[PDB]
Amino acid sequence: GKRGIEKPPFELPDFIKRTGIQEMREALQEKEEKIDIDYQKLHDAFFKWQTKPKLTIHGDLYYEGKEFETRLKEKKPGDLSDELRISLGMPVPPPWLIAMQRYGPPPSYPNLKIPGLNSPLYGDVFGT
Amino acid sequence: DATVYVGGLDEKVSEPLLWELFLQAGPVVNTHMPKDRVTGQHQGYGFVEFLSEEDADYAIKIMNMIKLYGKPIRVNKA
Amino acid sequence: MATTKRVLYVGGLAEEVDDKVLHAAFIPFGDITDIQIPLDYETEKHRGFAFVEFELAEDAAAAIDNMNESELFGRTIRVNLAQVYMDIKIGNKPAGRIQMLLPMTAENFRCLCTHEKGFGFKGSSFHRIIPQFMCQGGDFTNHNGTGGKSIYGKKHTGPGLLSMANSGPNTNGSQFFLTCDKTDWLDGKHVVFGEVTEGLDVLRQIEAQGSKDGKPKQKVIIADCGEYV
Repeated sequence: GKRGIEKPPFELPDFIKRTGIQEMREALQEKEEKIDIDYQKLHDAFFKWQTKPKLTIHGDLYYEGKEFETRLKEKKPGDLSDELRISLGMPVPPPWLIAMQRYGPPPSYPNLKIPGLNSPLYGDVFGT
Repeated sequence: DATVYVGGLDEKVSEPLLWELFLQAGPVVNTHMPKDRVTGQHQGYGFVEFLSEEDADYAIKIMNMIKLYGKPIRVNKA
Repeated sequence: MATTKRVLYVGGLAEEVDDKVLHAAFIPFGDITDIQIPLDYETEKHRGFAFVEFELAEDAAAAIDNMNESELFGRTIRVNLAQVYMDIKIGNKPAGRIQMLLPMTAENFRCLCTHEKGFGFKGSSFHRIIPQFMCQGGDFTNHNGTGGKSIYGKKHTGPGLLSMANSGPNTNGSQFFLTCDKTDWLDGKHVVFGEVTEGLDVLRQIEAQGSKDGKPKQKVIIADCGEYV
C-alpha cells in the first residue's frame, strides 16, 4: 500500500546528533563523491546523555498506514496547545471564553466549567 | 447547521489546531481542511460536521470568536 | 445689551492645539467650564481657533486682555469676545460619533449599546470592512465576523442603514453592519433595523479602512457607546 509515499531516509536521535558524527559522515561522503573528533564524548552520549525512546503499549499493534492517524487522547474545552496560544497571542482566560460568558455554556460539552465563570486556573489550562 | 464554513486562515494552521480549536467550543466529529497537492499548501477554509445540529447552532452563535494568526476566522452554517 | 462675555474667541491656533491644550492653557476661562472646537467625525482635527467659556465674566475679560496677542506654541494667537451612539477610534485616533435611530431586534441592539444586561459593544471592533459595501462589527469578545450573543440567548435602500449579520435564517446574535451603499441583494436575507442620523462622515472614515477582502487596514474600535435617554 505504500507505493507512492516518499518518506525521509533516517531520523537519528539527539544522542547521536549531538556527537558530530553525522556532519563528519556527510563531509566524508561529499569528499568521496578521518575526522577523529573524540573517544570519550561518544561514550558520554551513549551512557550519561542517553535518551529513552518513545515505546508503545502491549496492545499497540502496527496498523496499515499508522502515520496519518496521529490521534492523541482528546484535547477538549478549557485545554489547548502552546503554539496555537502563540497565534492567539494572549499573555499568561483565552478570549472566546469571554463570549462563553454571554452566549452560554456549550451544548456540546454540557458538564463544562471554564475559569472565572462557574469555575473559580494556572498555566495553559483555562477550563475543566 | 451540523457543518460550518471557515475562511481566512494561515497554512501553519492545520487540521489539528482546527480539531483542538473548535472542540474548545464543542467537538468536531468530522474535520475537513483541504490540503492542496499541486503547490502543497493550504488556502485556509474549513468545513465541520458535528454530532447534531444544536452543537452547530450554538456554534453559529459563539463560533466566530476564533482568530487564526492574529487574523479573523469566518464561521457560518452549511 | 447682553451678558455673553464668558465665551472668548481664540484665533491663530496651531494644528496641535486643541480643547485640551487650550484648557490647561487657553486665552480666558477656556480649560474651565466648557470648550468648543471644530472636530470631525473621522479626522477629528481642530483647525486653529476655538471658543472657551469662563465660570464668570470678570475672569473672561482678564483672560482676553492677557491672552490677547499672546505667545502659544511659538505662535501669536488672538483673543476677543465671541437613539443610541458609538464613539469610534481608528488606529490611535478618535474619529467622532455615529448616532443611530433604532422591536426585538431594536431592543437587542439598544441593550448592547448600554451594557445594561452585563455585556455589549464597548471596546469591540469593526472586524470586516468592505469599501462601497458595508462595515461589520458586534463580534464584541470575538473580533471575527458573525461572533457574539443576543440579550435573548445565542440566537437595504442606501448607505447609513443598520442591518443584522447572520449565518442563515433565524440566526441573529449581536453582529451587525452599517451599509455604505444600496445593498439590495441582501433584502429578505438580513433584518434592517435602524439608520444613521448623525455622523455619516464617521462611517465614511470607517469605510476608508476597508479592503476588498474585508481586512481592516487599521483597527476600528467602539471606544464608547450608549443611549440618549
